Amino acid sequence: ISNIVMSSFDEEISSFCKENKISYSRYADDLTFSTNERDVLGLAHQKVKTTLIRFFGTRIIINNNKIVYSSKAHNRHVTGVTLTNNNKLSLGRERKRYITSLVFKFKEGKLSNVDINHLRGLIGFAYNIEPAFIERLEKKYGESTIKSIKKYS
DNA sequence: AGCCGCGGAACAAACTTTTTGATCCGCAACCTACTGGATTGCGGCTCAAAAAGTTTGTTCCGCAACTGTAAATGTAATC
Repeated sequence: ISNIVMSSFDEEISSFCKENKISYSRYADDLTFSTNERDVLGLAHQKVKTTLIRFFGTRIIINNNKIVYSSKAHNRHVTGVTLTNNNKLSLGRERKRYITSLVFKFKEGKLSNVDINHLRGLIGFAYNIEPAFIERLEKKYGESTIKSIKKYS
């Protein structure tokens, strides 16, 4: 129902974004606008504000507190996924090192069974965002290391 | 989505602390010796009167967490 209530808004905003070389996406309420041209996002913000108050009405409004700008100069994220300056999709250095530290500690056998499920979930999740990271772990630590958590007993 | 008591506020009559515009009264001046008229004039001191400065009793304004039959759910992450 949350999707059906916002269907014409999405179509019109996509049509507007197509003409200005702007990419559109939306997860429930996480509307992210991205572009390659410089100083065009103001027009996109004005358009989304004026179309959110015309079809769907004055019912919902733009949170004028969390409107955030970003570029390659600073950190850029789209729903948990970190976009690198080299045009790559990764989790982020902190998580990237946390997972590898945990999988390394697995080999030394100094980890309790509580966090074994933590590593199971984290390795399983590092297949839906970055399909590569586990391959890099295999390249560094080995297949024998990875194929012990995914089928842990 | 509704609106509890609490405490500032926006107003508005009363007190209350000075700004102003005369009036006065020593008080040295004349004038000549000295109360010189039958005089003025001049600067501190005081007077309510009233345009300014608080002080205090009343009236609305706003806002929070959750509501009456009602989910413990192996791991990670999204709105």
